[PDB]
Formats: sequence, structure tokens, C-alpha cells
Amino acid sequence: QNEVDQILSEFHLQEEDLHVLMCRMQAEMERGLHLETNEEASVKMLPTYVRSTPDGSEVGDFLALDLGGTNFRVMLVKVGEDLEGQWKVETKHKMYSIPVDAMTGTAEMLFDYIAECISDYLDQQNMKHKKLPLGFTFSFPVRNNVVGLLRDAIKRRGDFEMDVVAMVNDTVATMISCYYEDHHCEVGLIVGTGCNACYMEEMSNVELVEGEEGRMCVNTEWGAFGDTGELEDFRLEYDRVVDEASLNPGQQLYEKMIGGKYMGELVRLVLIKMVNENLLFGGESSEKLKTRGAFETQFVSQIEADTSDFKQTLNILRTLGVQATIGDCHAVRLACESVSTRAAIMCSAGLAGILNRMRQSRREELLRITVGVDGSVYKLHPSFKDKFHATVLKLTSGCEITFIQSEEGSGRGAALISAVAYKMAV
Amino acid sequence: TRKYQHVIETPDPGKWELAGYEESLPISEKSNPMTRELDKADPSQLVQLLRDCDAEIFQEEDENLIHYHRLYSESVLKTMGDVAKRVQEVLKNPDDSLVVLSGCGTSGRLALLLANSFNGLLKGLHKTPCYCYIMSGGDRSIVTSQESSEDNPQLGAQELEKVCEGKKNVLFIGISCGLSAPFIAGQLDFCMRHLDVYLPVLVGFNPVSMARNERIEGWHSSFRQVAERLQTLHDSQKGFILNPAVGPEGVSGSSRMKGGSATKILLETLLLVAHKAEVTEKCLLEILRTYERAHKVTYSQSKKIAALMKQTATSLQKKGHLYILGWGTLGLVGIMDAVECVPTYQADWRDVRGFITGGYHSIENKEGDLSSLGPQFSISHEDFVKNVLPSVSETDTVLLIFTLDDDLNQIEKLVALVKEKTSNIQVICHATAGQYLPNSLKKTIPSIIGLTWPILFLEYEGAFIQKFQRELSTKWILDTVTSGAYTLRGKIFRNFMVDFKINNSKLFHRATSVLQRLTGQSQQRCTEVLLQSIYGEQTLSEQIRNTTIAGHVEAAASQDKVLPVAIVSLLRSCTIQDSRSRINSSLSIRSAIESSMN
Ligand SMILES: O=C(CO)[C@@H](O)[C@H](O)[C@H](O)COP(=O)(O)O
Ligand code: NA
Repeated sequence: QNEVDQILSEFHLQEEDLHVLMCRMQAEMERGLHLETNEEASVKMLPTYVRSTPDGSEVGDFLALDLGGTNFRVMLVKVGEDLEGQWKVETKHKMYSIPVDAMTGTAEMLFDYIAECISDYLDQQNMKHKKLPLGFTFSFPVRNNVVGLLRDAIKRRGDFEMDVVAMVNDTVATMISCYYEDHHCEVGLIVGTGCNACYMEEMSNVELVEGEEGRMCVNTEWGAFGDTGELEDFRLEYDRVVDEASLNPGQQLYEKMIGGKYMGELVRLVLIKMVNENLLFGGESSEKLKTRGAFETQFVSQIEADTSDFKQTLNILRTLGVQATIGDCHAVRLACESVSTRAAIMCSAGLAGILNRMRQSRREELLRITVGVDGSVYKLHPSFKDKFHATVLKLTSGCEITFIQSEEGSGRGAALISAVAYKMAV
Repeated sequence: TRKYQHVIETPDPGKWELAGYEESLPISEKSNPMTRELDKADPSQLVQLLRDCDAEIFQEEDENLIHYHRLYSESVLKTMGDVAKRVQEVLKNPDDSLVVLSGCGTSGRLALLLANSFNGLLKGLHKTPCYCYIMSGGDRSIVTSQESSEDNPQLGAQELEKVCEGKKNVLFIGISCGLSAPFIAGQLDFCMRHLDVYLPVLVGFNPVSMARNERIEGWHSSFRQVAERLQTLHDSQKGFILNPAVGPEGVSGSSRMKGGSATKILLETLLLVAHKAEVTEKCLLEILRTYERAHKVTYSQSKKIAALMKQTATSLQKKGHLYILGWGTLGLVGIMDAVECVPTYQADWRDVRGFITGGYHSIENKEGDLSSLGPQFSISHEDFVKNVLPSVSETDTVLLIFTLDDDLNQIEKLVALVKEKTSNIQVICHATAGQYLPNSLKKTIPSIIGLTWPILFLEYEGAFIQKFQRELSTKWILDTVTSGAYTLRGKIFRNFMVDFKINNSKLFHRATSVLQRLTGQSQQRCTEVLLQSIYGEQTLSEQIRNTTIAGHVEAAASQDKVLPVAIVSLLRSCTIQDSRSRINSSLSIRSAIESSMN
């Protein structure tokens, strides 16, 4: 009774603890934005091509790439004002036929032809050196990687230049997609298997881009928050066991606490802890439950959304090879509840730290801003979203936050961006 | 920093901006007041001093005080815009037109660098090359220092004519830091006698009234007279003189530093505008700001630079060598700093050597491969592995300069070979924000001078500005490392050189100038004791007293401790032989002067 409450209390965090977490996040953001200490900073704060600069570029400008069989579709997306000065987005495209030799040939000559099609259409539209945000959608026939191969193809030509940050990720793609429908959206967030965030930072604050005027989307890569030890007084023993047992010992610490990848693993370790203390399952678990990765993350989501009769809970634990009691299922649910709640409040602190930064940097006593969101654990997990929303609003005092989910049924990345852009054009 | 917007803090003016400060010498020959005691400074202090001298490059003038024209002056910026517009006309007609860059020593090597750079810029746009380079040597001077080939105004005018054969429009850019080189003087003279096809442009950092007014032996005019001729054409837009004052060098005379750096900054910025407009003041300031960014990034690694300096110093002390291995154009920049160690600091060519990826094919010199000319002309990585590598010891220091876009694999394996011979491996690594050094190289390398460069949204030209940033950054590091190391070795008296082989006219007049400032006697007596030391004879005859300076140079070229002996013999009254024995009995050349100083 009280024994299981003392075990699950290690995950609990007070409102004061969430405050230091978001302030320590802000410090790592500032450290990553500075050119001096960006090398050793845990949070890189990587600059992108998504920008609102006086050179004509706007948020929503995008070059979408889509390969399918032997067809290659380049899509030019440009946003701006019309005659009335009202917001407007345009869409253009062109089809290409991949040579049979290039399809069977090595990846080099594939991207060589790809880069050739890109250069050809950019010259035709006169935007070859505008450095537009890039995105790839692949679908080959049934018989650092993609950006690196495209860079090498452009280098082999040499008629234009591309950077390693040219290709946007799914987080940035979420921001742009939601921006097309709500232009107050200046923050992107994905809380799925992994966790990342992006926001519109003042150009003058970004020292990794030689520019002083305008704004630019900053891909934080904040999953590595705590890699330099500034999160050690927030990480429990279960978190350390998970880390050392992973494929990257010491990396992505923050992501391993709020991400869904090791959510089931954390619950499993806690369950085993209770079993060894004779608080669960009579003191013995099946050989299955004692194996790493046996307790899936989807299990956690289902148990948290189950009735009081524990229909699904009993069903899952039966599959794991354990006849659980009603009291056991209650203890397991609380364990699932404890881990997911910590993930929700810490992810809230991070986002609140970003929002508070923007508010302080834009000199507004009331920041009107929309946050685009996506991810399996945000969308599907029941109690997560509400606990998330409540905790930001509690920590973002001085901001009016609106949340909108990505358009379901359009996909991720470039596919999502292209679909929403085409919808706003028509 | 009030007039224009800057991104780097420059030192406040500035005693050298006063006409009363060493009026005998022109700006390029004056001693920098900031480094009055550079001879007694630890590694980190030397970095600070030289970082301040290079910062003086970006200083703007105060119009109300009426001093020298600086980099950020209305006239200087306007001149750059005018020359740029002339470059365009050359580029509009790639068939019959040609831009020619010419210089001596460092200026010559820089001319080659910028010529190939903008040739590759045009090649990227599928255009034909329009840039050619001319240097005193010629191409043998890319690996060896031929200072003697500077005093020939005839041979300069001929080579210029030989290159532009058949061309209808030629824009000539002669480079003299300087305004002293007869080679460049003869070329400008030849241009002004053929204004129908030649448009002369002089690049320097001394006022026209500070050029050498001494009659160039075996010729009709002095440099100042030829310059004043171009200045009359300048007011009529017929020719152009681009001479912003940049200030004295950290070690006086060493025009390979600020003079070289400013020349690279000045011309690249000028030419970049030409290709961009293919002209506003807004344009130049955008490009110049990136060079200021290059200065800030470079000296933010001052700790690492100081370590590399002391490391090279310890190597030289243990009779060791510094081997500079560079990738791409950074390899050529590595050579430019290695070649100037022989004449400046009286070093063997074996002491400091540079190599490039890969060979002369990357240098793109017009005379092709020169490897057959001797052992020192083998300058590729393959040549380094084949010949140099199996002989280096622990006391040697191997430096590597590359980017994060080079073959990281062939670099990784190269470290393994060098570690087999020596532990002293230093690495200068460039990177674009935000690409990061792999743990492979990071855990293999001891200490690394890493430089991160901000993203540039400057259209097609951004990529080249990036390259120029990396080249200039590497130069400053190599400039400071090499100069700082030999400073720690005791090759500098205060902030000027005392012991150097008089290999040309400028060095002869400089040796005279050194005698004038250490003693109180006139130029008459200084030339005497200098000649007394060169020919050894106490009482100069008449066959040598009426011999031209070019003859004295040919006689002083094979003499050691020329100037130091002449200094002591004048400082304290004694025979040249007595002065010569007093030096051999002293622990150092510097100590022989300080003891004779009082
Ligand atoms: O580098 C040096 C000295 O460090 C010389 O090789 C110069 O390159 C040469 O003196 C150029 O001549 P001026 O530019 O001074 O006229
Ligand atoms: Na910036």
C-alpha cells in the first residue's frame, strides 16, 4: 500500500522542481545558440532553411521531393502576399523519369540524376541559390544518409551549394504544416518514439547564421538535454539502467525520460522492483517479464485507458505469463501512470522554457502563439495530453497558447507539407 | 566603429596615425607601438598582440582629425566599386579580355591564389577563365624565396606583355604593400604607355607620397614617380590606386602578415562585387563584415593557437621540423607560410615545409609540375609519405589543415602513420554550422583548433566567401604560429628584425633604416658601416664606393650576420673585425647589441 506509493514517488516532481528544469533548459538553449560554446553544448540549436528574411524568403517556402518507381516530382512551394496584401501560398511542380541505369546503378548516380532534376527546375523557376527548405519522400520498387548523398551529388556538380541543415525534420515539417492553416503557429513539437522541438528564433539571436534581421526556425534537438550532466539530479536509478542497456550509453538522456521508446522499459523495471519486494505477483514473475523490451510502450497506453474491471490489463499480463490479481493490476496501472506523468510534466517544462524565452525576447506582456503538435504518445496516450496542456499553461504565465494537431491522413515530412500546401492553394 | 556597423572590437588609435611618428619611414616600414616589447612575451601574449595588429586592418578613419585613409573610408570604398565595374567589362567579353594579378613574394603567391579562386568561380557557372597571375620567379618562387628578382622593372614589363598577347582589354592589378617593388613599377609603367588596352590598378597600403623616390637603378623613374603618374590618371578615371592605410606590422617589414591579409581581403571583396553585379556601398560592407567574422572566429581559439605556437617553438629548439599538411586550397596557404620562413627568419628550407592535396595539380601553376627541380619541390601528401615521413622523430611537429567536407577516411589513416613516428600532431579543422567532428578523429587527436562557420545566405557567392573565410583564417593562424615561434626562439630584437640576409634593394635600405634608429648617426654614416661589413675592408676603396646597390646585394647575399656586425661597429666605436669578434664571443646576436647599446 504505502510501500508501492514510496516506490512510485521517485517519479513525482513538485511545481518548484519543474521551474528549475525549464530554467536549466533555457540555459542550454542559450549555450547552443552561441557560436563559442555550440561545440560542447548538449543542445545544438541547429539553424534551418525555414526563415522569414528580408531577402524574400518566408516561412512555408519549401521544395518537396518525391520518388516513386521511376517517377520524380519536384514541388515548389512559395508563400507571400497578393495584391490586397493578404496571406497567400502557391504551388508548382514538374515530373521526371528516372533512367533505368540510374535505378539499378549505385546510390551515387541516383542522387546525381536527382540533383540534376533539382538544378534544372530551380533554374527554370530562377531559385537555384535561394536555399529553400528541403524534404524527401521515397518509394522504391519491391525486389545524414539521404542528405549526405544529395550533398555529395551537388558537390560533384559544383554549380550551387547546399548545407547539412537544408533538409528539415518531421518536427519542423509539423510547424510549417500547422502554419499553413494557423499563421500564429511558430512552434513545432513531436512527442512520439523520440522527442524534439522547433521554434521561430530572432535572427540576431542565432549566431550560427550570419544574419541580423528576420526570423528562422531553430531545430533544437533537445533530446540530448542532460548529456553534459545538467540533468543528473532528475534521473532515477531506472533511467540509468535503461541508458546503460541502450545502444548509446550517455546520449539522449532527456529523450529517454519523456520519449515513448523506453516508456515501457521504465514501467517494466519498476514492476520488477515491486516483485522483488514482494509487492507484486506474489514475488515471482515469468521469464518473459524479466527480459528487456518485453513490456511494450503500447501496453502502458492501454492500461491507462482501461476500465475498473481491468479487462485489457489482465489480458496483457496474461500474455506476459502472469495471473495478476485486481490489486496487482491496480499497482501496475499506477506504475504506468507514474512514468507517463513524469514524461508529460518534463516535456511541458521544456516547451514552457521555449515559450517563455520567445515572450521575453519579443517584448510582449501577452504572447499570442500557436503550437503545432504530433507524435504517438501525444495523440494516442490518454492522460498525457491533458497533463501536458495543464502543466505548460501553469508554467507559461504571460502567454496565450493554442494547440493544434497535425492533419491526420497526410503522412509525415514533405508529404505532410505538400498536402497541406496544396489544400491552402485551392 | 561609429560610422559603419562592425562585429569586432578594434584597438583605439593610434600613434602611427600621427605624421610625427617615425616620419623618416613610410607606414609599411614603421614599428607598431602596440608591440614595442614583443621580444619578451609568452605564447599567449604574442597571440593577443598579433590579433590586435590584424584587428587594425578593420579600423575606420576619423574624418575630422585628417589622418590616413583606412579600409572603411569613402574614397577607398568608392575606388573598390570603380575597379569592380571595370572588372565587369572584362567579364562581359571573356574572349578578348583578361584580368591580371601581379606581385612579388607573398603578393605574388596571393595573386596566384586569387586568380585560381575566381577562375574556379567562373568554372562553376560554366564560364571561361579570365584571370592570370604574374610573379617574380616565376613559378619557382611558389616553393622558394627569390627576393632578388624584385628589382627588375624591365623583366616585369616584358612578362606582362607576353601574357596579354592578343588581348584587346586588360585590367592589370599590381601589388606592392609596400610601393617599393621595381618589378611592379615597371609593369604599371608599361600599362600607362599602352592605355588603349591596359588599365593599371595599384594595390598597396602606403600613401603615394610615401613610395620610394629613389631612382630605380638601370631605369628612368622611381616608384613614387611612376605612382604619381598613375595618380594623375586616377583623378581622370584612367587608372586606379587602391591604397588604404592598414598600419605597421607586428614585426616591422613583415608585409606577409597585415599587408598580405589586407591584400586578400581588399581584392576578393572587390572581385566578388564584380561577379555579383554581373554596385552599391551596401555590397562591400556585407562582404567586409564576413571578413571581420573571420577574424573573431579565428582568435576565439587563442588558447589553442598559443599551444600550437609553443609546440612549434619547442620543436625548433630540439632541432626539429614543422610539417604543414593542407587539404585543398588550405594546402597552398600552408605553403605560403612555409616559404617565408627562409628569408624572414634565416631558416633552412628543411625547417618548415608545406604540402598540398594533391601536388601541383591543385596549385594550378602555369609551369606545371616542378618536382624535378629538386627535393624541396616535392610538395604533395604522397611526396610527404614517400620521402619525409620515414625520417621524422619525436621532436618533429606535424600539422593538419582540413575541413569537415574532406575525405575524413584518408585523414584518419594518415594520423596513424604520423603517430608511428611522432606524438606531436596538431589539427586545424574548419566546419560549417552545424556539422560536427566524429568521435573517431576527436578521440584520436590530442588538441584540435576547431573553427565553426555560420551559414551564409549570400546566393551563389556564399560558398566562395566561405572558402575565403577559411583561407584567411588559416593564414592568420599560420602567420601567428610561425612568427610567434621564431619570436620565442629569439629572432626579434624589439618589434623589428636585426639579422637578415640583404637579398634586394628594399632590404638594403631597411638595413640602413635599422642602423639609423639604433644609432644617432645619419644615413651617410649608416651606409658606410654597412658597406664596411659587407666587403670586410675597413676603408672602402673606389671601385666599390661607386658600385651600384644591386652590386652590394650580390656581395652581401653570401654574408652572414651582416647587419648585426655593422650595428655594433657603429654603436660602439670599433673596427668591423672587432665588432665581428665581439658578436662571436656573445651568447646571442641580441645580447651583442644590448651590451653595445649603452
Ligand atoms: O613577404 C615578404 C616579407 O615578409 C616579402 O616577400 C613580400 O612579399 C615582398 O616584399 C613584397 O614586396 P612589397 O609588397 O613589400 O613591395
Ligand atoms: Na544571426
